[PDB]
Formats: sequence, structure tokens, C-alpha cells
Amino acid sequence: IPSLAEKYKEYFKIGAAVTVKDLEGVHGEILVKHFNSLTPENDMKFERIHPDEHRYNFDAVDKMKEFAIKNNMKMRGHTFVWHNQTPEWVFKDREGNDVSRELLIERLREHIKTVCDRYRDIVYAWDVVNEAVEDKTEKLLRDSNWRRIIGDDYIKIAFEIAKEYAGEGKLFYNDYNNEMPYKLEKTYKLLKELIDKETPIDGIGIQAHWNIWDKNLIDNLKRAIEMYASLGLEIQITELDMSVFEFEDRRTDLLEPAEEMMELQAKVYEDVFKVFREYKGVITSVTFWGISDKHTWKDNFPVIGRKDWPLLFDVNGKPKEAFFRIVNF
Repeated sequence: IPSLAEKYKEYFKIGAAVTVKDLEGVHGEILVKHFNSLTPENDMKFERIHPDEHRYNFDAVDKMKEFAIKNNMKMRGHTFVWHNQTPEWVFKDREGNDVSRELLIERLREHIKTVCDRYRDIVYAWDVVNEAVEDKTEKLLRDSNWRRIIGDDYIKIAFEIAKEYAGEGKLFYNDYNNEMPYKLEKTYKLLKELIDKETPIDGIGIQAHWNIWDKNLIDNLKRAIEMYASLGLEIQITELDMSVFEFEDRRTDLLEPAEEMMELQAKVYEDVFKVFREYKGVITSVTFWGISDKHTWKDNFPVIGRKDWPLLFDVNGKPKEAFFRIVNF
């Protein structure tokens, strides 16, 4: 039972996404021992931390910050600008009309300044913009309220605002599947354009919502690291997990992993963490999207109500085989 974060202290931070209840019981003990970074899974989404025009909700995030300071951890900020996570008041003036460009920018500035002021002492990295890149088609960017109202500059402006208030925290673009052929080159092009216009972006977040069946994962991972690194960016793995299901595999029948799933999972985790260690000079943080299989978003996404087993600790809070293979170095 080595401490994962301790074993990786000369490589990068080891993080986990958390809710307030993850700070209690067995999960809290695992956090204390194995992790030196926390990401609020939901409680820093715009609609959670800032649900009304005149009301913020800091309660959950304050408890995670208190926890992090007591237990020698730092936090990742998640997230400022993320499709479908901004409450509707932000975009509307009293008549229900779209706000002006100038006003939307100012509301974003006030949001980011408020959140950064409160937490910049504990946050070392911010997911400033999340999943702006278009996923379904060949286009670069998604349609959104921000883009409709501000225009394409909303990304750069969000980074410029976060730059004013984040102190020493680093600023990230965060996305899923940004290692895959259909998305990597587009995303590289976007980031190159932002960087050339002097957007203060420090790195890219590779969400790494992966699965044990993906043949091209290792080669995709290396190529993405190479492309993003070549722009001068730092790389953080931000929401790593390892589904036993291909994404289009919506079967609901499994009551436990089928034979070979757990060993395959351990083998893949071993391989990705060897790549992480291999490109350690540019990867600065590795965060899992959960602590143990008892509590994972993969049980309800993409399929409501079916069990998955994607993390390093099993349903009993105990370390699975994957854990032992990634501390084996």
C-alpha cells in the first residue's frame, strides 16, 4: 500500500474528482493517503456556484478547500465556460432578450473575479473553457450563447479575464476525445490560432474518458501529447477513467466485469501511466474522475442505471489490480 501521490511526487500531481460526501468515510481516507489534488466534480460549474444573478453558492467548494489545506492538497478549478452549464439569467436582459456583447463579457468578468478571489489560494489550474471544440461535424467550434453574443473572441476573452484574477494558477483548455484523429488536428489548429493572438493559455486538459477496448489509444495519446507539447503548452490529464464498455456499447446486463475485463483494464492503465511517466517533463497533473468504483459517473452515462468499474479502487474501497501495476516502477 504505497501512497499513489507519494510514488508519483517527482512525476506529477495525482488528483481525483470529488463531491462533499467523498470527503467522508472510506473515500476521505483514500483521498488523505493517495491523492494530492482535488477537482470539484460539479460544485464549481457555473450553474452550481452561481445559480442566480445575485447569489453564489460557495458551501461545497469551501469544504473541499478546507479539506485540501488540512490534508496538503491543491485544487483544480472546474469550469468557467462550458456548454449547457451556464444558467439562463446570464444571457438575458430584463425583456428576455440576449444581453449585449459588452454586458456578457462583464458578467463573465465578475463571475471569474468572484470565484478566483475566493479560491486562487488553493487552485493551481483552471479549466477556463471546456469543450468549445465542435464534436459532431468538421467545424471548429460549437454554436453557443457565448459565441452568438460575443463572437469567436469569447474563448480568448475568457482566458484574458482568468489571467487577471487567477494569481499563479495556470489556465487550461479542457476537452474529451482530443487525442482522436477527428478532433486532435482541429484542436491543435484552434490552440495555435489562440496562442498566436497572444491568448494567455498555459495548457490543454486531456479529459481521458477512455475504455479498455480502444486499439489506437496509446498511439493516439502519444501523438496528442506531441502536438500539444509542440505549441509550448503544459498537459494535464483531467478526468481519467477506464470503462469496461466501448462508448457505443450500451449493454445493461453485466452484474460484474466479465472475465478478463479487470486484467485488461489493469494492462491498459499500466500502459497509459507508462506513457504519462514517459512524457513527464510536460505532464504536470493526472486526475481521475472519481475515487472508487462505488461512486462513478459511468454508472449513469452514457446509460442510466447500469454499473461500470472504471477506477483504481473497487466497490469496497480496496485497490484493484490496476493500482498495483501503476505503482510498479
